[PDB]
Amino acid sequence: SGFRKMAFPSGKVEGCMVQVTCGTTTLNGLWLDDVVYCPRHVICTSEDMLNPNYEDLLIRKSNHNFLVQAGNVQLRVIGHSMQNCVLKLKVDTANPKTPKYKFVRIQPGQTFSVLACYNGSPSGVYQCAMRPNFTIKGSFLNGSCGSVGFNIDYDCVSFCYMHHMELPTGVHAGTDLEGNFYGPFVDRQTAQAAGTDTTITVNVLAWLYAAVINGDRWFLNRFTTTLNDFNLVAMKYNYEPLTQDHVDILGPLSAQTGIAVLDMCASLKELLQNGMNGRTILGSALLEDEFTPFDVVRQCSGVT
Amino acid sequence: SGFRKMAFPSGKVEGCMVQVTCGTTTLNGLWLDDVVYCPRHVICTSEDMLNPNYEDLLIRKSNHNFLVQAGNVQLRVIGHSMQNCVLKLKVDTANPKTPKYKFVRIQPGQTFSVLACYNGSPSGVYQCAMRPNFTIKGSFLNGSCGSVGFNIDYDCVSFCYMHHMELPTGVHAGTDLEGNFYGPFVDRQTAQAAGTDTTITVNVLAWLYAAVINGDRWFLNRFTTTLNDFNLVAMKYNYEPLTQDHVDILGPLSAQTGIAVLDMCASLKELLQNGMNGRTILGSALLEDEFTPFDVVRQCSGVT
Ligand SMILES: *[C@]1(O)C(=O)N(Cc2ncon2)c2ccc(Br)cc21
Ligand SMILES: *[C@]1(O)C(=O)N(Cc2ncon2)c2ccc(Br)cc21
Repeated sequence: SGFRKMAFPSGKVEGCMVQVTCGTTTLNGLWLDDVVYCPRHVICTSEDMLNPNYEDLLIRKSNHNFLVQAGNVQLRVIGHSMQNCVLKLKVDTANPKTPKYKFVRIQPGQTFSVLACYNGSPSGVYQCAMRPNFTIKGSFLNGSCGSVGFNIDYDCVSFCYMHHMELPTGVHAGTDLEGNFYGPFVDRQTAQAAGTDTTITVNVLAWLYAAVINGDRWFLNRFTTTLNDFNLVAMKYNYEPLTQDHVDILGPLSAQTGIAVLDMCASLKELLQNGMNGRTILGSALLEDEFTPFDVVRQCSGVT
Repeated sequence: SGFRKMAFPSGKVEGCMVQVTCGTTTLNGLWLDDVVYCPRHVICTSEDMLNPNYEDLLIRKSNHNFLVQAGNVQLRVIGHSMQNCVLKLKVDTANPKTPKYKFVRIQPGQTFSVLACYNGSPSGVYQCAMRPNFTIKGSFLNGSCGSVGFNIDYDCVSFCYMHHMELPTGVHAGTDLEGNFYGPFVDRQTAQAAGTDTTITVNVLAWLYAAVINGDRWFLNRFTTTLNDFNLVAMKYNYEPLTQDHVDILGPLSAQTGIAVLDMCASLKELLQNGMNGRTILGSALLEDEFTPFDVVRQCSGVT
């Protein structure tokens, strides 16, 4: 009973957070085995950020210029390399708390937990989604760069995001753990604008299924629709178009509730056209799109 | 930049979760030092829950009837006692991962993180508030009892809640770590109704301050009000009355934004009277009341 925006338990990731300092810049790092991963802009001053040439700035750096502190103890840096927008600092000690892990590059619409950190110390955990415009709406302050996003499958942590930037609109941008940015963003203090932040239709549908499972059923209408008809409305309301791949992943939710996917589409279509009329679904006055169909299944089934 | 419903990092609490089984009933336990705390109804069958006499049911139980498993290893129970609605199982091994901790009984309106668990294993973390009617709107399924709620001050975990019950309306009820229920609820499968779930006014104001700090300023009106005038409106809209104690705790937010507390009250008064008019504040189409003034300060200042 009940439905919450829930993050993964963060312990496995807390045990990987370190502080990385290069000169006067301090950021967060992720220590997995004998490597510390961190944003490459840890080498920049505020002035360098306006127009950095990272390869050039890296020529002036040796292993001993990167200070890595795990808890209150210093790790010895024995190698360093730049991979896309991340630096990989080889340390002489494997992290004893390294969980089983993978690096995954997620698709727009996918959710993940963020462990917001400052000075290598965790401050909080929250749930995000990779927006269709490849930004995330996080909660980050100065020194948050290097905080990571992740999903957990039983005992394996799949790291999918590292925080690198804040757009002038207050939305956030970053990379996967191979240092490749999501979307067209660059790690530079230059004004970068985001594209249309459309609604993640398959996630809204999943959340409407979660609402039906938890008793909120007022919005269920007497209609059905087709994928093409639904998508004309989705396009008009800046919703992502729904594909048969999205219908497929909603199959278990359709099976549990007995509500055909296209019937839920028609109910969503009416909600877009009529609005909520001052009503709420799962305590929300708007349609929530940061629960994937897997998140709803996980939460509604009690996966640990 | 950005503002999120954020939970505390849960690692310190994950290291305390154990599974407790008594006969055929399995629930979660909290292992701190050499004691495991769990709901006393771990001794009940489904039939016992309809009308339990816990002292009587406890006469038939010895130390060896409580099976406590930490990870995949069995702890030896060397004592047991009932304190209000919790059982305390003395084990022969102190939890090596016991964080610094306290047991605190929170007041209505206070928020905390819940680490939802099943079979002693964490499934997710989310942020809750103790409602003014002493229920919480959690996300709990079968076997979730024994999951705890907590706050963290630097390195000290203040445990404030243990999950014991689900009301027939799907809202939740439980105790502090001394086993005393919040509100009038009893650990019995009998229909129990909740009182009026009013809005936590001081939390809404704190969240309006967070909105102003993050750039959402459309709702700021040209009015002021008094505590008495504001409270007439608060009472009409099922909002908690605002006291000078609440104005006091909003002082730092008032100072950071230059918006007097009573001016924010007048802006809230107009929002109650006019509604949102299809607009959102911090991505919400309703007024959020599960951020305390301390949560807003913590999040907006980056406390770790
Ligand atoms: C990154 O180094 C960092 O910590 N921040 C601060 C921030 N505030 C909000 O989101 N991030 C940051 C901002 C901009 C850049 Br180009 C890098 C960083
Ligand atoms: C408690 O033992 C438990 O795990 N549950 C299940 C539950 N589902 C949703 O919230 N809790 C429970 C329900 C009712 C009682 Br009286 C005790 C428990």
